[PDB]
Amino acid sequence: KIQHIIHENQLGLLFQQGSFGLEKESQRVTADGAIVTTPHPAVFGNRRYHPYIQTDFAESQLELITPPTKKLEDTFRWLSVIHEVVQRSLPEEEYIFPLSMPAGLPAEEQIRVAQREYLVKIYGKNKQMVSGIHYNFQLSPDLITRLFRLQNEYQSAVDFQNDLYLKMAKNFLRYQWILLYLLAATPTVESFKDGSQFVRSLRSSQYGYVNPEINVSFDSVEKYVESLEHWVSAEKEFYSNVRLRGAKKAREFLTTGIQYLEFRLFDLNPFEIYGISLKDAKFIHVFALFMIWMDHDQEEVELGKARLAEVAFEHPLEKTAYAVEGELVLLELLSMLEQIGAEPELFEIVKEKLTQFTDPSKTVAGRLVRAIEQAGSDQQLGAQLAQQYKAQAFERFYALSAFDNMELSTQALLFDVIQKGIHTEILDENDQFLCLKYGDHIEYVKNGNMTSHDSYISPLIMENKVVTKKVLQKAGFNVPQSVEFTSLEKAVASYALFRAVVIKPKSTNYGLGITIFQQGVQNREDFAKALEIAFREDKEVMVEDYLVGTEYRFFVLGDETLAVLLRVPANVVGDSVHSVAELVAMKNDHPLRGDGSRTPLKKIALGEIEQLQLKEQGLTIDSIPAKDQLVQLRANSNISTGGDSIDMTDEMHESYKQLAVGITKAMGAAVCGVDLIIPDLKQPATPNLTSWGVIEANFNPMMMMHIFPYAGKSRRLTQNVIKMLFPEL
Amino acid sequence: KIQHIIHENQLGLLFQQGSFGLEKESQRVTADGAIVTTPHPAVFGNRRYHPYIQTDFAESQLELITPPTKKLEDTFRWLSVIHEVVQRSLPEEEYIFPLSMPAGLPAIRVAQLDNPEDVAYREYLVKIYGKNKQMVSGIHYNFQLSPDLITRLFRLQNEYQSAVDFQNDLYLKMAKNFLRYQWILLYLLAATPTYFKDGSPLAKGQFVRSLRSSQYGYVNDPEINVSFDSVEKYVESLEHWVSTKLIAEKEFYSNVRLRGAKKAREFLTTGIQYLEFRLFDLNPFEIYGISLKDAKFIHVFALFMIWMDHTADQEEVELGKARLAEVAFEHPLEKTAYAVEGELVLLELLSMLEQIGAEPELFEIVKEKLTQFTDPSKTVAGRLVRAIEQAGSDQQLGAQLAQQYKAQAFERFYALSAFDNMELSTQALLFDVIQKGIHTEILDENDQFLCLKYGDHIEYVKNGNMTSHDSYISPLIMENKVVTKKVLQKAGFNVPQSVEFTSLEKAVASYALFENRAVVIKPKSTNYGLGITIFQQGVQNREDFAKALEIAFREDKEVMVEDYLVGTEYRFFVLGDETLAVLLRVPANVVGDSVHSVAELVAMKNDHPLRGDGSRTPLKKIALGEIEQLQLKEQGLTIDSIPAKDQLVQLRANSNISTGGDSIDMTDEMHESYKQLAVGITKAMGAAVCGVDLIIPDLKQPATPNLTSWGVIEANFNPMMMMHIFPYAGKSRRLTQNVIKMLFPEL
Repeated sequence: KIQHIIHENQLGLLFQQGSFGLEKESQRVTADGAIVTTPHPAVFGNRRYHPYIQTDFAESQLELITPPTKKLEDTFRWLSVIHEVVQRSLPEEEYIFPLSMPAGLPAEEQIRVAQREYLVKIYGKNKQMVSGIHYNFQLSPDLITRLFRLQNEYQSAVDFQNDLYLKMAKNFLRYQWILLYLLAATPTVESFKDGSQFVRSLRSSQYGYVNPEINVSFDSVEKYVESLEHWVSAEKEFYSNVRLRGAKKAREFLTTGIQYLEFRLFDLNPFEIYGISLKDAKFIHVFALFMIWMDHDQEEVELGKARLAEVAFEHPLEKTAYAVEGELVLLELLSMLEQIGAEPELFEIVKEKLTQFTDPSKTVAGRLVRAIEQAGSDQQLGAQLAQQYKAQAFERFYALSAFDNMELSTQALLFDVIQKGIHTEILDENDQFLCLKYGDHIEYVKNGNMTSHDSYISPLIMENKVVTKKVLQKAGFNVPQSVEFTSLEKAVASYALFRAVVIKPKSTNYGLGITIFQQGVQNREDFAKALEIAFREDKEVMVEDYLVGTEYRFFVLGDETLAVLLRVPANVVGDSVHSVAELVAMKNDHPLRGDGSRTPLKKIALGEIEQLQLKEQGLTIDSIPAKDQLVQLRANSNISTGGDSIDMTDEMHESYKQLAVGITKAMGAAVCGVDLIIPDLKQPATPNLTSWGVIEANFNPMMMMHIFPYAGKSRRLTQNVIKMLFPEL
Repeated sequence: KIQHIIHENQLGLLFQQGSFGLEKESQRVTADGAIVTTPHPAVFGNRRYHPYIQTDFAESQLELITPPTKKLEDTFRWLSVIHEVVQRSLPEEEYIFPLSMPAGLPAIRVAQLDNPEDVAYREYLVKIYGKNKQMVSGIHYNFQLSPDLITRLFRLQNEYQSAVDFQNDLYLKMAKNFLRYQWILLYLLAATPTYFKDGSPLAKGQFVRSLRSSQYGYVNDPEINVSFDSVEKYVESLEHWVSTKLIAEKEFYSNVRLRGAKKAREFLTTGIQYLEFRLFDLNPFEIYGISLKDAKFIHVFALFMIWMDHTADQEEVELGKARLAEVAFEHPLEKTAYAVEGELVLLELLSMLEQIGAEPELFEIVKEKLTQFTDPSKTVAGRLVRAIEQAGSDQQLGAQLAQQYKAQAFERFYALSAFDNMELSTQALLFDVIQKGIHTEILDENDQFLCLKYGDHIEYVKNGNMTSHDSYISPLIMENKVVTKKVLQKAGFNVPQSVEFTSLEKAVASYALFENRAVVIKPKSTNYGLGITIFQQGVQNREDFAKALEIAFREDKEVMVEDYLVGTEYRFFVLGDETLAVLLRVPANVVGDSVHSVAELVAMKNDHPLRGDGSRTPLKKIALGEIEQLQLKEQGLTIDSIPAKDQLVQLRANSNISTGGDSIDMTDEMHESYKQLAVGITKAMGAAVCGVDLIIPDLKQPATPNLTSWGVIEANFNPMMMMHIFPYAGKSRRLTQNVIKMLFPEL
C-alpha cells in the first residue's frame, strides 16, 4: 500500500510517531581482546526470563535488549543503562567487545555455547561468533488507522498493514546498500582468505553467514507464507536483512497481519559506546519512512540485494559504485522532511550523510580503517576500546548514566532490577514511581522503600509521633518523654515529675529560654528559674528528657536489622603531615564526593565555620596535623555539611539491633528505618534509658548512604527489598 | 504511716493523679416506668466479651462500664457516650431508668450468661437473697493511686522496707477511714428514699435518707466479718469464710472493696491494685446518674482518708457503719445527727486542698457541700423527696426523667456528644465500636487515630476508613492523579486523557490526534477562564482548533488539551471486592409543592435536625442570599414569589453540600455495570477501601468502554462515609459497620 495523501491531510507528526525495539550482540572478552571463554555471570537474572540481558549462541556472546519505547530517546536511555549494569556486573578480568568481527577466535572445542547442532553443523560454530545490532521499528497504529480510512482501495485493515509493511521492507532491501555504505564496521576478521587490504563490510559480504539463493516473496503476505512454508517442504533459516517478526508463525499473518519489522542489517559501531548513535537510529527511522514514502518488483529487490553484496566487498576508502542513486535517495529524503515539518536535527543529520557520499572518510566504514590501521590490528583497537568503555563507565559507579536525576536510592534499585532481570516501567521519572513485573506477578515501589508490604497505617503511625510515642511505650520500649505546660504555676508544681531535662519555649528565637540540665535537676530553685526565662518567650513551654550518647540509625527490613549507619561531622585525619587544605582536597578527590544530593557524599569546605572550629583545635588551613590527629571541621553530623557516614552493622551490639527490629514490628512496617541514641554501642542493652532511647522512626528510609558509605562495608539494601517483593526469584 | 507529713517533697500534684473507673447499673424500662421484662437488645456486642455494655444480673438490669481513664474528666465523656449509645440502641419502646429504686417490680428475669458457672452462681445467689434486693441498681466508683506517686511515697517511708506492704497498708488505711466517714458521703448523695421490695418499713411518704444502706437493703448476713486491719488478716478472714460460708470472695458484700484480686492472697505478693466504692445510689437529676463535681468530690475525699494521720480501729470502723446506717435512715429534710463530724471532716479537706495547691474548682465544690449541711433541702436526698411529691410517686418521676434523657440522646442522633469535635465519620465509627464492644482507645482525638483491640487482635484506624488492609502504595498511587491515570489506562478503564503542548506549532501540527474527539482546550494557568475554549461536539475545524490553541498560548506558557466529559457525576464507595454504596449530590433546592414561598419553603427544609454547619454536620442549611436570589430570578421566581406545584427551584449551579445541596443514595438505582467498575478501579489501585468518582451520562443504560458512554472523574483514598451514612433523601447506608466487620471478621 503505497500512497501519501498523508501530506494532503498534514499527518506529519504521526508518521514520526512509532515504537522502537533494539537488540545488541557484543562478545564478552578479556583485556587482550580475546574471547572470554567463560560462563555467563551468576548475578545476571536467569537467562530464561531476563528480558534485558541474555545470551544468543556462545555463552560468551551476549545480547542486550531494550524495551520498546514511543521515543527513540528512551531506547538509548535504556541501552545506556543496560550497558552500564553489564559493565559493572562483569568480572574485573572480563570486558565487552566494540566491533562485530571477533578479534581473537578460539577453536571449535573451546566454545561451550552453554544453554542448534544442525544449524551449527551446516555453517559451523565460528560464523555464529559474529555480533550485530538489530533495530526494530513499528508504525504507530493511530497513524496507520487514520491512513486506512483515506485509502478507498483496501477493504481489509490487515491487508493495508501487511501491504504497508511489505512495501517498507521490499523498498528497504532495494536501497539497503546505502545504509550499509554509511555505517559498516565489518572490514576484517582474524582467520580462510586474507580476502581480496580492507572491505566495507564482511558480513553483508558474501563470506558471511548473513549473505540464500532461494526466492521468497515479499510481494504478498499470502505469497510469502507459501514460499516460506513450501521451502520447509523453518522460520529461523531465512535471511532477510529486514525481517518480518510480527507473528509467531507465517500462517498467523493471514489471520492477524504483520505487527512490526526487525532490521538485522547493522554492524556494531566501535566509535559509539553502546554500538549505535542516536543520530544513526534517527537516520534509519527517517530512511524507513522514505522506503514507505517513495511511490516506487522482486527483481529490483534482487538487484538491490546484489548491489548490497558488492558494496560490502569494496574497500571502504574507495568511492562507492552508486553514490548517484545514494545522493538521489538522500535528496528526496530531505524533501520528505520538508513536507512533514521534521525537526531541525534531522536536517542536520541527512545533511552530514550527504557530506559523507562526497567524502568517503566521513563514512563510518572509512573512519574506522584509518583508526584500525593506526591501532595496527583489528584486535588492538577493539581491545583498546573495551577498556575505554568499561573504564569510562566506572567513573560514577553509584549512579546510572541513564537516570542521573532519579534519587540515588532509586537509581540503584533500577540497577538491581535490570541486573536481576525483573521487568520495570518508569511510571514517573520525576516522582520515582517504578512498576515491576516478573511473570504474572506485579509490584509497585515508590522511592525504593515504599512497597505493597507496608500497610498505610504504619507510616501513618510514625508521622504522628504522639501515636508512635504512645504506641511504642506500650510496646514497653524506652521512649524519651516530653511534657508540655500551658501554665507556669502548674509547672512549678510539677517539679516532682522530673533526671536530665531541657526546658524550651514552643516558639523562641536566638535560643531564648532553653535551659539544659544534663545530669542536673538537683535544685528546685534553679528549675523554677528555668521555667520563668522560658515562659517569657512563648505561651507554652516544654520539658523534654536530655539524653547524651552517639546516635545511630538501623535499617530494618522484615524481621532483622539489615544495616546500621553512624554519621560523623566533617573532618580530616592528621595522618598525613599535609596542609589541612592540602589534606582536605585529598578527601574530596573521591567520586562519591559531590554536592550532597547528586552524590552520596558532600564536599568539605574550609570556610569560616570550618576555619573557626579548626582554630579551636589550634589549627589553621596551613597547619600540618600531627599523625593520627583527627581534626573535626564541623560540630554538625549532617553530611550536607560534609560529614562521613560509616557502617556500624558488625560493630553495633545485637541487643539494640533486635530492639530496632522489635520497634519497627510494633509499628507494623516491613521496611522502617529507626534512629536511636546509644551511649555505648559495645555494651549490652538494658531496660534503663541510660543505655539507649528511641529517637525517631522513618516511614521511608534512605538506603543510599547505607549502600554507599564513606567508610565501612557497603550493605546493599535494594536487593533485600527486591528479593522481598518477588521472593520467588 | 502518714503521707500527710511528706507534703515536704511537694507531692500535692502527684496526689491528685490517679486512674478512674466507674460502673453504673440501671434497668431498661418502659415509658410507663415498668421494668422492660424483655431480652437484652440485639444491637449490642456479645455480653460475654462486651467491655462497655453489659447486664449485671437481671436481663432487665444493664450496667455501663467505663474504661479507666487518667482523668475523672474523661470517664464522663465515655459515660456520656456509652449511655447515649445505649439510649439509641434500645427499642424506642424501651427507655432507661434513672433512680436506683425499682419502679414496677415483677415476681421475672434471668442472667442469660453463656458460661454455666455464672448461671449457677446467679441461681445460688438468687436463692441466697431472693431477687428483689438484687433488682436495685447503683454506681460503682473505682479509684487507683498513681504508681509513681506511691513509689515516691514509699522511698521516704523507712518503716516498711517492702513496696507492696506499703501499698497494702495505704489502701487499707484509706478503706478503713472511708468506712468511718462514708456516712458523710451517703448523706450528701442519698438517692434511695423510697412497696413489694420492702414495705415492712412504715411508709406514708415517710422516706428515709437511703433505703439501701439500711438493714432491709441487702447485706447477706450479720455473722460475716473480715478485718481490714492487716492484709494478711483480711485474707485470713476471707479465706476462713470461703473455706466454711460465702460461695466465693466476689460474693463478699461491702461498701468498699479491694481489687485486682484474682484471689485475696495473691495480694501478698501482688499488692492491692485499687479500690472499688459502692456506697453510691444513682442520682435522678444528673443525666448519666452521677456528676463530675460529685465524681471529683469523692476523689478528693478519698485522698483525705489518705491525708489524715489517724487510721480507724476495728471499733472505730464498726462505729462508723452504725453511724452511717442511722444517718441513712434519717428523714431527708432533717439535719444529720453527726453533722459536726461532717463539718469537721470537710474542714480538714480544705486545709488539704490549700496545702496541695489544688485547683480553684475543687474549693468551690466542697464549700457547696458545707452549705448543704446548713440546710438539707439542698441535699440530693432532700431534693429527691421534693421531686417525688411532684408527680405524686417515686415511679412517676423516674419515667418523666428517662423520657427527658432518651430525648436528649436522640437530638443530634448523628453525632456522639462526648467527642462532638471529631469528624462525624469517626464519631460514627466510635459509636459502632462501642455498640459492638471492640475495646477502643483514642490515641489522638485531633489527628483522628484510633486503636481497636479485641481479644489478642488489634487494628489501628485513622480517619475512620484507613486500616491495616489498605496498603501504602495505593494511596501513593492515588495521590499522583497522574499515576492514577497510568495504572488505570492499563486495566482498560475509560480515563479522560490530557495532552500538554509547549510548542503551539506542534500543537496545530498535532491536530489530527483529536478531531472528532470532544476536548476542552485550556492554558495551564489562567485567570477568569481567559483562553479556555470548550468543545462539546468535538474539534470540527483546523481553523477553529488553531484559534483555540492560539488564544490559550497568549494566556499561558504551557498549554494542556484535555478530554471533555459530560454526564451526572457519581460517587461509588467501594470496600473490598464489593461496592457498598453510590451517592449523588444535587444543587441546593426546594420544591414548590407546598405552595409556601421560597422563603417559607427553605425554612421548612432547614428545620431538619441533620441540617447545620456543613463541617460540623452532614448537611448545610440552604441560605437565600443574593447569589441564591439571582438563581431565583432566572426561574422567574423571587424569595416572596411562590414556587408552584411540585416545581423544582434550583438555588445553586454546583451541587455542593458546602452550599446546601442535598445528598441522595443511588446504590440500588444505579446500574450494576458501573458498580463493578468501581470495584475494578479499586482493584487496579490495589486498595481495600476506595471511594471512586465516576461521570455517567445515564444510570440506567448498560456501560460501554467509550468515553461518551462512560468515564472516570477521580480516585479517592479517604472516602467520606457520613455523607453515605446520612443522605438527605437517600436510604442510609452505614459503612462503618462494613469497615469494622472487615477489620474483625472473627467477631
